[PDB]
Amino acid sequence: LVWLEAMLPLGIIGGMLCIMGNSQYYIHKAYHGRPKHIGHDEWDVAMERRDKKVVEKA
Amino acid sequence: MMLEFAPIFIYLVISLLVSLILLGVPFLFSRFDIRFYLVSILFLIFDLEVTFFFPWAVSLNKIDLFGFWSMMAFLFILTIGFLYEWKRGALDWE
Amino acid sequence: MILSVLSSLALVSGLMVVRAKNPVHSVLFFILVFCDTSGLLLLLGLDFFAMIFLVVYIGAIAVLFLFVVMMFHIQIAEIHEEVLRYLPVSGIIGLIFWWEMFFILDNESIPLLPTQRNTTSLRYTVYAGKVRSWTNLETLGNLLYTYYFVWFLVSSLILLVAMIGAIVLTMHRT
Amino acid sequence: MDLIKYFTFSMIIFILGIWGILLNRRNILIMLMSIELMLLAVNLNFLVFSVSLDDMMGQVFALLVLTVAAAESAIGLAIFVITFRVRGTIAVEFINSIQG
Amino acid sequence: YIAVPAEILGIILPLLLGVAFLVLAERKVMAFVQRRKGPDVVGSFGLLQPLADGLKLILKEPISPSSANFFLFRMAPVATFMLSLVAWAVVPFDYGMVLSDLNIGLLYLFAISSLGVYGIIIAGRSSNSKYAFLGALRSAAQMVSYEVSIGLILITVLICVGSCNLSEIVMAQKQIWFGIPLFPVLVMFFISCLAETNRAPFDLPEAEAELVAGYNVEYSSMGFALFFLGEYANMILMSGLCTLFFLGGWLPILDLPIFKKIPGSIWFSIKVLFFLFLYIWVRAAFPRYRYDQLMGLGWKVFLPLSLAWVVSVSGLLVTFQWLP
Amino acid sequence: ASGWGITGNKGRCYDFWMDFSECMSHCREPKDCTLLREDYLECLHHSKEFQRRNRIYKEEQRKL
Amino acid sequence: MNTDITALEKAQYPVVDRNPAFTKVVGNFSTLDYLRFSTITGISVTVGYLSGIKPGIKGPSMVTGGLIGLMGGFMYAYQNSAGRLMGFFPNDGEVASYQKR
Amino acid sequence: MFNLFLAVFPEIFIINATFILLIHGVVFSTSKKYDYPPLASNVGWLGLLSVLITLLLLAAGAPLLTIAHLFWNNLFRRDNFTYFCQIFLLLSTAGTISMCFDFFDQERFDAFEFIVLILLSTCGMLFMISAYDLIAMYLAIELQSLCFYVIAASKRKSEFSTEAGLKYLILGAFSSGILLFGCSMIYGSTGATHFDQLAKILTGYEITGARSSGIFMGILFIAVGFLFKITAVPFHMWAPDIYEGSPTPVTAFLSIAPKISIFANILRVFIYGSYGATLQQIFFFCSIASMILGALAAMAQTKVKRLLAYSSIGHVGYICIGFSCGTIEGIQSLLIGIFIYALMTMDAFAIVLALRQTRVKYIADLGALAKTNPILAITFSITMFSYAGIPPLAGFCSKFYLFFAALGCGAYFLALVGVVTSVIGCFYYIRLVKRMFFDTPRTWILYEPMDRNKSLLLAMTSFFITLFLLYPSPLFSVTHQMALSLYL
Ligand SMILES: C[C@@H]1CC[C@@]2(OC1)O[C@H]1C[C@H]3[C@@H]4CC=C5C[C@@H](OCCC(CO[C@H]6O[C@H](CO)[C@@H](O[C@H]7O[C@H](CO)[C@@H](O)[C@H](O)[C@H]7O)[C@H](O)[C@H]6O)CO[C@H]6O[C@H](CO)[C@@H](O[C@H]7O[C@H](CO)[C@@H](O)[C@H](O)[C@H]7O)[C@H](O)[C@H]6O)CC[C@]5(C)[C@H]4CC[C@]3(C)[C@H]1[C@@H]2C
Ligand SMILES: C[C@@H]1CC[C@@]2(OC1)O[C@H]1C[C@H]3[C@@H]4CC=C5C[C@@H](OCCC(CO[C@H]6O[C@H](CO)[C@@H](O[C@H]7O[C@H](CO)[C@@H](O)[C@H](O)[C@H]7O)[C@H](O)[C@H]6O)CO[C@H]6O[C@H](CO)[C@@H](O[C@H]7O[C@H](CO)[C@@H](O)[C@H](O)[C@H]7O)[C@H](O)[C@H]6O)CC[C@]5(C)[C@H]4CC[C@]3(C)[C@H]1[C@@H]2C
Ligand SMILES: CCCCCCCCCCCCCCCCCC(=O)O[C@@H](COC(=O)CCCCCCCCCCCCCCC)COP(=O)(O)OCC[N+](C)(C)C
Ligand SMILES: CCCCCCCCCCCCCCCCCC(=O)O[C@@H](COC(=O)CCCCCCCCCCCCCCC)COP(=O)(O)OC[C@H](O)CO
Ligand SMILES: CCCCCCCCCCCCCCCCCCCC(=O)O[C@H](COC(=O)CCCCCCCCCCCCCC)COP(=O)(O)OCCN
Ligand SMILES: COC1=C(OC)C(=O)C(C/C=C(\C)CC/C=C(\C)CC/C=C(/C)CC/C=C(\C)CCC=C(C)C)=C(C)C1=O
Repeated sequence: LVWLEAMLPLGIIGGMLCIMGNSQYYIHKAYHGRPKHIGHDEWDVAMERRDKKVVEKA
Repeated sequence: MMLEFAPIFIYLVISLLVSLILLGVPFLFSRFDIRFYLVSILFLIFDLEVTFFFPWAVSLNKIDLFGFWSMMAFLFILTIGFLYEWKRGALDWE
Repeated sequence: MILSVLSSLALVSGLMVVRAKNPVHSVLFFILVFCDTSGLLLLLGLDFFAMIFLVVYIGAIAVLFLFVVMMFHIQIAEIHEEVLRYLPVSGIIGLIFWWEMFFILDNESIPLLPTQRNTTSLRYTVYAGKVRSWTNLETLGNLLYTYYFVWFLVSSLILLVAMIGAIVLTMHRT
Repeated sequence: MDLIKYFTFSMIIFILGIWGILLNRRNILIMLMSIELMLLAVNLNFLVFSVSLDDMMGQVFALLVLTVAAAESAIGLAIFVITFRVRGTIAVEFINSIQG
Repeated sequence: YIAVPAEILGIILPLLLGVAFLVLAERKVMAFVQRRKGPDVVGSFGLLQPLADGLKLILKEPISPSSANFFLFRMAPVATFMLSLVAWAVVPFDYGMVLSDLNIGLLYLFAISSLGVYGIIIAGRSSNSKYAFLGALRSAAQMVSYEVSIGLILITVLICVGSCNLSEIVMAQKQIWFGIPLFPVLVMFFISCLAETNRAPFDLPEAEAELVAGYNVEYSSMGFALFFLGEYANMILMSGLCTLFFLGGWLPILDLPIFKKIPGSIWFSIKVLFFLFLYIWVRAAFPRYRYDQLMGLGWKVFLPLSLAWVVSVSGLLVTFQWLP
Repeated sequence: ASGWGITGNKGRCYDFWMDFSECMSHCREPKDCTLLREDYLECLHHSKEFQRRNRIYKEEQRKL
Repeated sequence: MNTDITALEKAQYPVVDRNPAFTKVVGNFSTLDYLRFSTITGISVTVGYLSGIKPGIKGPSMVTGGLIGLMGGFMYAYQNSAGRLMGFFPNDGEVASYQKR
Repeated sequence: MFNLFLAVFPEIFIINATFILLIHGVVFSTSKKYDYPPLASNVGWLGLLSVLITLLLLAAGAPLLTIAHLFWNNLFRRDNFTYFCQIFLLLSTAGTISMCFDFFDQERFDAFEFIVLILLSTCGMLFMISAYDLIAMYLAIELQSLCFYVIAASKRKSEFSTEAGLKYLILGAFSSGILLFGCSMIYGSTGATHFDQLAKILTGYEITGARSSGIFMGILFIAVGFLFKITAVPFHMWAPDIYEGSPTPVTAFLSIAPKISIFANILRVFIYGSYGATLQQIFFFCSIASMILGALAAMAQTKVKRLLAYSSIGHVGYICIGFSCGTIEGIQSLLIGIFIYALMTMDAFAIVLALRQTRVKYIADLGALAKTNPILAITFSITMFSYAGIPPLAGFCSKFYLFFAALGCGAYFLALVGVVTSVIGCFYYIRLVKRMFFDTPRTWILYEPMDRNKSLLLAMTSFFITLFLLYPSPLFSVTHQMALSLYL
């Protein structure tokens, strides 16, 4: 069971990777109000720009 | 859209700053070997091969059989060149 | 403004290509020029070409130049010369080229002077072309291998010539 | 003003290649480098025009020109290598024996 | 955009910590195979060892030998370190967990990989030492040689997916992980990753005892640390790429509610950890090739097999009309 | 003239090109196709459009 | 892939088959086509043999010359047969066989 | 689908045969069992065979080369003009190859890759002739150029050969960049690269006051590249150095085939396109400069190769006079001049290659040749008098047309220049005859007799040169046919 000593640094590396994912995910969500959408294309950008008008001018 | 490239630039700026901080804080307290040219040439050729592979790989669904065989002919020419290099000893470093 | 920054970087880096006393330094500045060019390509929306300029010009061609120039170990005495006496000949040739060739598009492509009015509202949006947008990569790949495949294959022949010539001119088998 | 700015960028690269030919009479490696600079400028000209004209022909030819530039540099550097090997030097006074 | 620097730091800082502890994990696993204890004095279970080593390095006087390439000598480690860092901007850790959702992300990764060679070349040339120069030339040649096979394997995955978007590459493996049908391609990719990161059995710069001086032999203090950190960050990145391309990234092993309970970032992390363990294990298990032998392997074995796999995958998918 | 657009649809100036080409394919004098030709070239470079808008900007700067 | 066989210069003989299939063209080979084929191949093998004697590889040289001659002769015979079926070459035999089957 | 490729049967065959020869050569040149035999002559004979089979395929399938023209339209354009140009190119390549075997075996130039590079350059020139778009034209030109760069440096331990290669690559790459810039300017100004589209856009306007400076400078840069390729003054100085420093078979090949290919390109670009009087003036001034400089520099030469190089520069000046005048007879005369100059150059280089077996270098080395080989001295004298344009030898056609156009376009300074340069040329051509027949040197050089290939080629070209004007009808008719086919 001594070999569990070697699993601690690997566990730390895994937690580090989980942080690099989740911290950037939550900061983006807090700033934009919704999570990042994978595959934002021309259509989605045009939708957001037109939706700014359709919301604010209502 | 090119919007997604802006975070990459800001990331580069921050990574550069981290590099300067780490490197700068301790300042406070005649034998030409042709085989390298030859390996450079081979890398150039296969670099262009990968370059031409990229659009083909994303376009296979639209170009169908004609595009497949045209790329096959391209590869046949380049692979004849590769066979020539292999036979001539360009791939041997001994 | 951003194009002013990138063009200034390219101008200085290119002058360094052509004026650095050490040829290894010239190769490194050349690499800076290709980086700036890639930036311009990103501004044009051509991300495939922007990446390919890094992969091929910097990743393969400049590496070849660097390997060759580094192993040459050129002494400055062999390639040194004073360039002060070229300022006039460069002045006339540069100016004539400057006066003719920086302004060649002006009569055909007259710039739109930016006015003190919001013209952005006159941008007309056609959503029909936005239902299924094509990347630069797939637009190019739709054409290279079918409608213009002969030119593709001739380029392959050019590369084969390069391989054969590289072997025949330099090979000394141990 | 976009198109004039993109064109003058490529134009300064081309003029720099010309100047590099003019200013490097004892340095033929830099002369080769200046020729690549001109080729890069032409490639940029094709890409800018493709966008401005909304036409793909400029892009196909740009890729093929990159292939030509690669082959050109490979063969040119091979010729440089063998010239150096024969003479032991790259100085221009040792490549002037053919004349008249 | 004001919050973008926070996201960037939330990527970069945990990555640097992860590298610091990857060094410790390598030491621990190597020791345990060798029936000894690795660092276990500096901190409990040796967990403070990386901080002590980093502190020692920053408190070490820099040397900067009297060369004529004063600027280049210090900038080479900066270049390699920055290149190791910037590849992570496009790496997705889970659905929507990615800094830059590049449509051309695969080619971008290839470009970064191709750029990696310049730090080593410039370090060798600028150091004013024939041994460093020769070692740097050999290492650079090895990296460019194995980059060809890496690119061709990338093309195989691209043919299967039909998009250069890394997240799309992950989500295309919902039906089956690409590592199952393309298992030999995955083995080839892992070996090519070993060779591309100058890792055992391909670690020429580590072969000082074999009369082969490394490219960083003249470096001290934080330039040497920058080279080391870039190398280990690249090891983590190669493990991540193996996970993304062949083990389905953040996807669970089986599409079942029991497996879907645990977050995708944890799946991704566990697969990355497996590949890092394999890195260490391989270094512990085998001797190293000579330069000529590994060059022969790069050009005579991995290139032909990669090209053959490209042809076979494309031909099969075209024939039965299974293309994306 | 090719018709292949940079975003995967018909090029912006291709219909003008085709009108000009179809005109020239049967008119024995090119002066009969001058209008269509200048329409094609105007689509490529927008020279007259931008010139007219610059006249408007000029008059605005003069009356201010 | 859109295709269009239409030639710039029209056929001057009756068009038996506008775009004949590969196997149809091969099956259309006449005695003269086979004579052309065999002559080209034989000359090529002979050149391979004679030019191979000095290097000492007359056998392999014969094989290489024969491969070149086989490919060239087959291409020439195919050219003639397809041109006859398409009406570009005098095709009395093709017309006679067409007016009967 | 397969039948569409009948339009490219000749090219497919030659490319495949070249690949076969590459594989054959590399497999057996490396053979320990066979003791690494030299394969330059074996591959040369097989490649001569391949060229002749390509010629058969092309000549016998004249209508078939136009099949599926709409499908191939955006790639190339085959017609009667390209038909005859390609046939002539293949014939020239076959002759040049046939002249190489004594060089292969006696020098022991064992590199079979030489033949492969020649064949690939022939493929490139074939595609050059049929090019109908700026992109295709550039690609084919580059393939041809890269093959020449490599073969110019084939004697890779020679100072001369390496110097030739280096000068060629640098100056060739520079000129190619200039031409590509011109192509980019034309595309940007017109949105087109296909020759038909360019013809439609540019016709009817030339310089109508509102001239596209982009179109005008694109044409100029393309013309500069073309003039470099045809070795027209002032873009000529690469040619004498490259011609002298390259291996003599390379020099013979470069002297003929690229001119045919590039003149096909020039005809189909400019003649078929439209900026107009400016470009004909370009070629007019370059023709005059080439005639004058070629005459004077050739008069200065003491070495045979350099003399022939400067002679070729002068003759391309004479030929470009025909392009300048812009008439059906001008094009016909240009073609007649190209054909006759090619045959004469083949004759001259067959003699030069025969004499290279005893290392001929200087004109004075020909002394007493009328004694040591009388029939060879007479044959070489006929070539010189033909070069001088003395009637009734075949060379008289170019002189006759030069003055015909001088009085047809209405140009008397051109006629004066032609008279003076013709007299200068006659002097330096008859100097060789004087050296072989009139001089009595103290030391003689005895030359080894030529091989059968060169003797037969010399015998046929010598009958043509002496007897062409007795039966010149087929050339006249075929060249008139080609000139007409450019527009109809
Ligand atoms: C050594 C040291 C030890 C200590 C330590 O360091 C190291 O150890 C380290 C270890 C770290 C933990 C590691 C992991 C997590 C999980 C994370 O939490 C899940 C992430 C969130 C989002 O991500 C999910 O969601 C994605 C999208 O679906 C999933 O994608 C799917 O779909 C893809 C496409 O099909 C497929 O491709 C994928 O395969 C498929 O899975 C993705 O996988 C999945 O992750 C969870 O979301 C939820 O939260 C939402 C909040 O809004 C709620 O929304 C709801 O409310 C809205 C408003 O009304 C409504 O509008 C909505 O409709 C309605 O749903 C709702 O509760 C629910 O959505 C919370 C953080 C934590 C605990 C970390 C903490 C810090 C540590 C303890 C570190 C610690 C420091
Ligand atoms: C892997 C290795 C590592 C190294 C590496 O790779 C290799 O790493 C790689 C990483 C690369 C960097 C990646 C990323 C960038 C950013 C880019 O920079 C974006 C600039 C573009 C985008 O800018 C805006 O774009 C939108 C506005 O356009 C903004 O949208 C708003 O406006 C919308 C409309 O109302 C609303 O709807 C939206 O809601 C609203 O938000 C958007 O927010 C904003 O981003 C272009 O913009 C400009 O262009 C304009 C046009 O010319 C100029 O207009 C001007 O001229 C006009 C007349 O012409 C006059 O009329 C005008 O009045 C007058 O102003 C003006 O200068 C300026 O706007 C510059 C290049 C660079 C640095 C790359 C360099 C090279 C690398 C380092 C590579 C490197 C090599
Ligand atoms: C009128 C034209 C305009 C002016 C130009 C004139 C150009 C010539 C200059 C004239 C001045 C005098 C020229 C003297 C040349 C005459 C001598 C001569 O050439 O004799 C040759 C003869 O050269 C020839 O071989 C000429 C052959 C040409 C064939 C042309 C005839 C075609 C049909 C004839 C059919 C065959 C013969 C029929 C009868 C048997 C002998 O060559 P040798 O080198 O001495 O020895 C040759 C070796 N051996 C004798 C052993 C074989
Ligand atoms: C390392 C791998 C080497 C592979 C070498 C072997 C293959 C080399 C390529 C040989 C040419 C094709 C041989 C394969 C025969 C099968 C062809 C076939 O199946 O016919 C298809 C058609 O295939 C072709 O016609 C493509 C031919 C490829 C071009 C090869 C070049 C031949 C000569 C070109 C002349 C140009 C000059 C050459 C320049 C150097 C039918 O398609 P379709 O008409 O139904 O629809 C078209 C398509 O599906 C939609 O886009
Ligand atoms: C038009 C004006 C009037 C012209 C009159 C034309 C009349 C027709 C010609 C009649 C020919 C009379 C001689 C016929 C018998 C000779 C048969 C040659 C026998 C032979 O096999 O020669 C072989 C060599 O190939 C060779 O020597 C043959 C190749 C020589 C080059 C021939 C042309 C090939 C390429 C085409 C070029 C076209 C150029 C056009 C621009 C081997 O000979 P060997 O046994 O003695 O040993 C040589 C040592 N290796
Ligand atoms: C004997 O005295 C001397 C000269 O005097 C002949 C000289 O020159 C020079 C040195 C200066 C030179 C050579 C500059 C001349 C260079 C030029 C004009 C560059 C162009 C190159 C060539 C070969 C000229 C070809 C161009 C021509 C004929 C005209 C251009 C084209 C058209 C009209 C279409 C020296 C030392 C000299 O001591």
